Amino acid sequence: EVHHEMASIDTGLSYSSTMTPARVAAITTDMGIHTQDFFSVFPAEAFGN
Amino acid sequence: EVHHEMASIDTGLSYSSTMTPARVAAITTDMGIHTQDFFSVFPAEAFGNQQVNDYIKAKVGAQQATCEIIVTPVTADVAYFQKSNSPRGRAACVVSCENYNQEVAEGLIYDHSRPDAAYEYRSTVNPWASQLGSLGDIMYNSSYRQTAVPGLYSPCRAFFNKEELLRNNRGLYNMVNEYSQRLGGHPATSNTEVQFVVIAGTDVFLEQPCSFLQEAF
Amino acid sequence: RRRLQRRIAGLLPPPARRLNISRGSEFTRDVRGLVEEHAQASSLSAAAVWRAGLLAPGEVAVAWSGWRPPVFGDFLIHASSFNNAEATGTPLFQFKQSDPFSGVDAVFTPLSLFILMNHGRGLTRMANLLYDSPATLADLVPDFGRLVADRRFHNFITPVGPLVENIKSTYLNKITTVVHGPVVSKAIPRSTVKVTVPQEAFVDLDAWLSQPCPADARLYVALTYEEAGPRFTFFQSSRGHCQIMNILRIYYSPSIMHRYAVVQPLHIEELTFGAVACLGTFSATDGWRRSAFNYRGSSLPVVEIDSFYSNVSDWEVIL
Amino acid sequence: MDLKVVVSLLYTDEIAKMQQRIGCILPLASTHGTQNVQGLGLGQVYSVPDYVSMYNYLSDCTLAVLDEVSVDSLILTKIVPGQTYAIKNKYQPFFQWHGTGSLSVMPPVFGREHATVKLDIVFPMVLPTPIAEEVLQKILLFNVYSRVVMQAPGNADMLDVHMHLGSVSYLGHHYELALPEVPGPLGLALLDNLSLYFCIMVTLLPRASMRLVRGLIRHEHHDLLNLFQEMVPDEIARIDLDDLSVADDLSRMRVMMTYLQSLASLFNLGPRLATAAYSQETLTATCWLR
Amino acid sequence: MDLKVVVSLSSRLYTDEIAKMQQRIGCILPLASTHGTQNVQGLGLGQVYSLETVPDYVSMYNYLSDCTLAVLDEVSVDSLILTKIVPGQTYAIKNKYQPFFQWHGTGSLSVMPPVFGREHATVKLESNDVDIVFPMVLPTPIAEEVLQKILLFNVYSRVVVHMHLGSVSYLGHHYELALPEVPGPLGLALLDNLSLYFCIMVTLLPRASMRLVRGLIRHEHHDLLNLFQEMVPDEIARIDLDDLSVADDLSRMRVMMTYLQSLASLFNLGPRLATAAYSQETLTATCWLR
Amino acid sequence: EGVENRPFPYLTVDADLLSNLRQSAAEGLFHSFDLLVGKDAREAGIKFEVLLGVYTNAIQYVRFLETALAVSCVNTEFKDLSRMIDGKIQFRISVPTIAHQRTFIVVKNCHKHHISTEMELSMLDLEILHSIPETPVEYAEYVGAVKTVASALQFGVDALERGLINTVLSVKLRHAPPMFILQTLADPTFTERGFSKTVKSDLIAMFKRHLLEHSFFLDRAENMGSGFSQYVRSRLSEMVAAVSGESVLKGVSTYTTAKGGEPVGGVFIVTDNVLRQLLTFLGEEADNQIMGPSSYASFVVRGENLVTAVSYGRVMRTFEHFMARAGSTKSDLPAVAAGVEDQPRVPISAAVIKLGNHAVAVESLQKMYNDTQSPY
Amino acid sequence: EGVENRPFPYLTVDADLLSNLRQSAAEGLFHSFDLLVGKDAREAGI
Amino acid sequence: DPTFTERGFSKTVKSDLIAMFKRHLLEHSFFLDRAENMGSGFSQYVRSRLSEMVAAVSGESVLKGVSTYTTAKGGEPVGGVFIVTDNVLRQLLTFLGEEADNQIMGPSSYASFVVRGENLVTAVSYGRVMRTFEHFMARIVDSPEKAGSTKSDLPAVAAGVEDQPRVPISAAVIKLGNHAVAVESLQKMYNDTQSPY
Repeated sequence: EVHHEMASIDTGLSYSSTMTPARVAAITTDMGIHTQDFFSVFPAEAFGN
Repeated sequence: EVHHEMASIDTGLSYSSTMTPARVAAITTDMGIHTQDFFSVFPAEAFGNQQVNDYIKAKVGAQQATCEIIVTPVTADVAYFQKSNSPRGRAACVVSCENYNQEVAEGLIYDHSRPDAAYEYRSTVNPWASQLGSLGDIMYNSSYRQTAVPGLYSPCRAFFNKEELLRNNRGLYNMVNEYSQRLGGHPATSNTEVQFVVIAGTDVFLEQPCSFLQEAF
Repeated sequence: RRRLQRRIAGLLPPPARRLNISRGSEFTRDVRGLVEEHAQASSLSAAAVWRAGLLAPGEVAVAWSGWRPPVFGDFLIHASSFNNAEATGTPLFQFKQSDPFSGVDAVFTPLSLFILMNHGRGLTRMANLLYDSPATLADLVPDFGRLVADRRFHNFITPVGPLVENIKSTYLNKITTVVHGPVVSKAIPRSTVKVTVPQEAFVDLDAWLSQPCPADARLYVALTYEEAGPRFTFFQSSRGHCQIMNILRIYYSPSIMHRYAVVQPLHIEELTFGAVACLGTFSATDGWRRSAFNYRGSSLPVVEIDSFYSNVSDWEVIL
Repeated sequence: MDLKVVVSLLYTDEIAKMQQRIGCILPLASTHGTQNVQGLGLGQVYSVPDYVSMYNYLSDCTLAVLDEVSVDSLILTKIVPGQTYAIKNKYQPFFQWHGTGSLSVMPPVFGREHATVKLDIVFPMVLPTPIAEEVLQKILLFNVYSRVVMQAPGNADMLDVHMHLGSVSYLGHHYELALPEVPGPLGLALLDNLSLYFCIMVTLLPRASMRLVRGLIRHEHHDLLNLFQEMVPDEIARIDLDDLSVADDLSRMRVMMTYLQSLASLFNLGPRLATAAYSQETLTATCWLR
Repeated sequence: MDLKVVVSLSSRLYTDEIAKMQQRIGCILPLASTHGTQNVQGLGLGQVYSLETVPDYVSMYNYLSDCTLAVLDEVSVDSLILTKIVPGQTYAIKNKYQPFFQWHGTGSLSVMPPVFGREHATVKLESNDVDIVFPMVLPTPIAEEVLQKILLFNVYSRVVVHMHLGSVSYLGHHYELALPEVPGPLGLALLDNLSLYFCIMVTLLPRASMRLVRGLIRHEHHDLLNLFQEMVPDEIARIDLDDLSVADDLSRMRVMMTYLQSLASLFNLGPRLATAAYSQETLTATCWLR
Repeated sequence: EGVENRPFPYLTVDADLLSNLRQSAAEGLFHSFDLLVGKDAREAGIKFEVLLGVYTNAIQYVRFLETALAVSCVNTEFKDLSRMIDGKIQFRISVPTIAHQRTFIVVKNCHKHHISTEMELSMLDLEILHSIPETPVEYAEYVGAVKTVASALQFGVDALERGLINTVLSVKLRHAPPMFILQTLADPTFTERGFSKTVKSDLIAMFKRHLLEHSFFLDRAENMGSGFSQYVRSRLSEMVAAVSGESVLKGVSTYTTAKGGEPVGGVFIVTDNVLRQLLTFLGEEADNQIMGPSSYASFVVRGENLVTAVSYGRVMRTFEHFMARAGSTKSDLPAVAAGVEDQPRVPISAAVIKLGNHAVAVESLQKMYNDTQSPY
Repeated sequence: EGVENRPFPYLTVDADLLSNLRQSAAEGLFHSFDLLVGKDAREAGI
Repeated sequence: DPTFTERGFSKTVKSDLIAMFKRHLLEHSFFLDRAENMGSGFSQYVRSRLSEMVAAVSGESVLKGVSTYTTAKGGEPVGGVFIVTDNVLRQLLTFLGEEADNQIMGPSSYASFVVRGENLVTAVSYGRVMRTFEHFMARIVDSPEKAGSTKSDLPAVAAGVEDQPRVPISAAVIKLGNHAVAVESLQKMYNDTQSPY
């Protein structure tokens, strides 16, 4: 098992680093219809008969 | 761990070293009167009834210098207590009986057909602590002290026990250097609340001329 | 056949048992060669690794010694099921989850394992300060109440021994615990580690009795079943396991008839009054120095079993 | 120290069959350098099958993982309680292992043909402790329940003892079993004598317990618990005999104590092997002797 | 590692004790501490087993398990060298026990308080005015036989046959052992814990096996059954009236197998020695502390 | 709230870091900050905690010949005490006859003594001892670890040396009968009969006489007015004459008075306060230096001995003197001193008093014992 | 307590400080003191 | 006196030391008035009790290696100093026969221990100043392996007190065996100020 330590310390008081989103590539979930069921979220609750 | 061995060997024939007591720093014993209870010596033995037994046991208070009691009649003259003697009313000397035998030692120390070693005219002073079945042996001799707690330091035990009476009656040089080199006369403790007896050797440091001479002051 | 002489020369020399030193201030090379035990962690250079000798087979030797290399079991737990202000030297307990393919285990330190017992009915102040919600711990066991109710909680938890290193991750915390061996930290200044158990949970069994002293007095854990919620006590003793079961029965003699009086044993499984397990041995002389444990607000009394040697066993039932 | 053991003896399918199990363990005969075929695992004891002799033989000799198989040798290292090893779950009854679970070695109750290599070599089963004790109980009650329905059909039913005995359960793992449905009476089956020990001790337990309580209660009070737990047994087992020939009673007591201790040393599974960190992707686990 | 403990004698030694002790070389001896040098007090079991008439075997077992163990090899005047036993180390243990117990191959040794008389394993050291007794070491089956014979004598004290209980039998020779009358409240506490375990057994004992064993004695006869003399016991008559059900039988066995491990581990009193490779020509074996 | 203000030397960096600050530090963009306005806008006063030096005791080695207890015991460095199971000394004493022969062959045996303490070391300062440093912080750690290990080693041999003095004091106290027996038994007026019964009774009477009259002399040294100095000298002198000096090593010159050729002939071991009292009752002492041996003597096993030692033991002390065998005193004298001679005679600081013709040295050990928290 | 256990160049003087020491520290004559037995008697790490 | 304080301060030695405290209060206190009715042997009694007061002081200063304050005529170190009232001083001087000296040497001006420059740096930055910073540098970053002993570091425990000019100081000196204590009564200082000595 090797080991290595690094010690960062911020020498600028304000934000010194930003991040935009540049371009989309793929919308990896389809904006579709498949709703969840509460029979799997709350399987404990049930009806009378 | 650092180990080290050394082997000494005595070169002079006779004794080459003496210990002398010099000063008394503190009489540590708190010398008063506090007799120990026999009910911690014999917690098992009791009378017939239970409630009168518990009545007496509550009346005397049966629940730091330990005294003991030798029963004596009132006809002992104070002249026996004036000179420093043996407390059992008989001059328990170790050498006016012969060495390295058992007949004449028991004869001088227990038989009363021979008179007392000190006085010319009386066998003993009290007959309740000098007989072979007296009160003193039935209290403090080891032969009748069975089912008794070891670790109590009854002080009167050293004035009576047969093993010391044979141990002292060896050769006198042998007696004195076995008195020095082995501190085991079954003695008291050093600094505890009540006096216990010691078990491990070369840890506490105590000697007694009481088991050497069988006298008292 | 002369090469066999060089082989037996490379194989002969044992560790130095005796050494006739002469003086102390001289500091001879031979006594240094006696006392120099090789290290385990060094800087990364091939000459530095060669002097550290970590490439030697099994045990360390510069190109057996009564010393054992420790093993390091690795665990994964959710970040809320553990507090990063836990001490380094604290014993841990794995609860086996019920999923067949798990990956992420469920480990309870005794501070956290306390709030699996109190909720449902000082030390409890700190246990509620560190792990604030019991609901973040009441779900790692799925069915706690049924499992207490049939008294098969002890055979589901196997002790894993003390903790060493906690890389404080964000979501899935990775901890390393010593299941077996000399408990020593993996730090670049290799600092000593002392196993801590909180004082109110830990009753001595030596001075509870109030000449034979061995060197290895063991440390026992004990889960007990109470009708007022089960308890985790710890035990220090210098006795054999044969003695530990009898003296623990005599120690738990009030609690057994307490549970008998309050709850009659209607079924056949309630009769198990908990179990014990040897957590391992340590030094019987320098044992159990007290210490203090601060969180940001408070301070519980805590014992420190120093230089502990972890060795888990199974569960032997108290009855 | 030196840990290797080179044993002397195969062909290509034997090479493949032994190569299938290069992470499993088996016992030896001695901790020497070279050995023969006969000194290998479970060969001279398992070929009438009987469990208690094989557990005694497994606790008798040491154990060894094997490393490599050549054409005429098997390179294998014996295990010592000093340092740790790396073994594999490469047994055809696949019991999935888990982290910090203690591993056991029981003699093979799952049939000869599963855990074997036909040249002979018989490998012992490796499987964790709660599965071990539960499969011990569920094979023992299967034995006595099979003997009862072979004796009396009206006492139990066959499907009545397969809805609750053909399956073991541990952390959701609902395995099945290869239970011997045709044991055959008068012994002659595996685990035939362990049930025959269990029944004798469960028969002599009333004569033991009543005699012990009546002998302990006269010593008046060391403890209250011997009479405190007089209410928790039924009064049917209380008023049984209180009188027998003390020669016969003493002989029955001595036999029940001996069989009880042997059975209790067997219910402890034997050589307990402790894991540290199991990896199912590699099918390997750190392990050391305990 | 260096494990040498030298014990200094406080006085000299006569030549007869020298000749006696040099015969007693290689035996297992107990120690008070684990330090460098010790005195003659604290060695041996003679401090707790004094020169008396009433023994106490279980407190001797406690003194054996609590303290450490050593072996005596080099003995001379004023000094005798001992070698400690610590877990993690291996040793050679010679067989110098005058009740000559033939050791099984690769079994397991067990230390033992001296059951064969105080005078058998004792050196009288009148020079330091103390006594050293030597604790017996003998194999584990004979160990359990002696221990259960001791407890059965302790429980059949109040009943009466004596020679068939207080005398062990071996393949080598049958021996007699010294029997007290009361072992005090610690022996009564061992009987207390034994009866505790036993009464909870006969609460939770299964009833399928009794229904087996009734028809099994009425069907079959064995050495495992002829102790009943072909007679059913009365609780077999007043217990097997009930029906046979699988679920409560499994729930009974699931606690029975838990309890029997504790009942075995309660008989683990006295340190155990799992040795290996005993040779019948050297009278020694490679042993280590379990 | 987690930040001090001491007047540091502030580096004047010209960044534009002043801009957009107070709206930011109002929201707590930083996690630790303390706004200082007004009279708090000052370089604060310098405050410090003064560390007035660290200190320790240099543990001096109390060498076994550096104390005057070794005048009671001559010694030989024997490099192989592990293989000596037994040592005996034969004494042939010839008793002359007197007109109105006897030989006492007495045997004396040696007895060994083992002593052992236990120093202790952590596994940290062995692994950092074997490793090599490269940065000076690691070098400063390394020199501290080797100082700890050297301290433990020097502590170990020093504790062993103090144990040697303890064993010497114990073996001298073991062969030490009390004062009130050897005050009389050394007086030969009671060994003149031959120890029959009645003279033994008078001896045990005289024991009781001396116990309540002559024990605790130093407590009777305060109530005797100005007659204390002669009383102390008269008691210690007859204690000196109470011990047998008939020893076969008395012929050799072990320790001298460092101012003449006077033998010292005795050693007194007292406590602290007894020493402070005795050096005031006995006035001015004689001297403050005692010539004694600088090293132990040496006795190795040469080959004419070694052949017997490997064959069947029975190794002699002086095989050369045996193989040369009349005899006189001065001819047999150098064979007795088996290496005690020609030592370079380094002085020893110890107090010496004078009782007639014996210049007895007297020393206290409390300066040794009470640095170990063990009772004297 | 207020005791710092960091290593130091401990200046060595010849006065025997330890006249009745362990009884004094078990009685607590000092304001604040640290008894270090065995393994902790080393110089602690920097 | 270590002979009572050797055992370890249990109950049964403190209950003895309380009685020893009371016995020393009942008898040995107020010792100047036991000397006036002593008659003839008063000088021996007072010279005993003063030496008894001296030797029962554990005077192990760590600065005892500093050769400061020796007597003028002989050259012995003055170990210890007495302070009395002036009414008892003349009775002490007549009871102790005569002084052996009328002056003792000693330091003339106070030794100057100032904040040096590296000390000033660590003073500003962390606020923690040691005594001899250059000595710490010599013992750490120059020769750390040099095992410093009593003859090696005795300048370092004496921060300039040893080289400063030794002027006489008028003070009465008595002699108690080997130790030489100097008595002084500063009652003249207070009685001109109307404050209680």
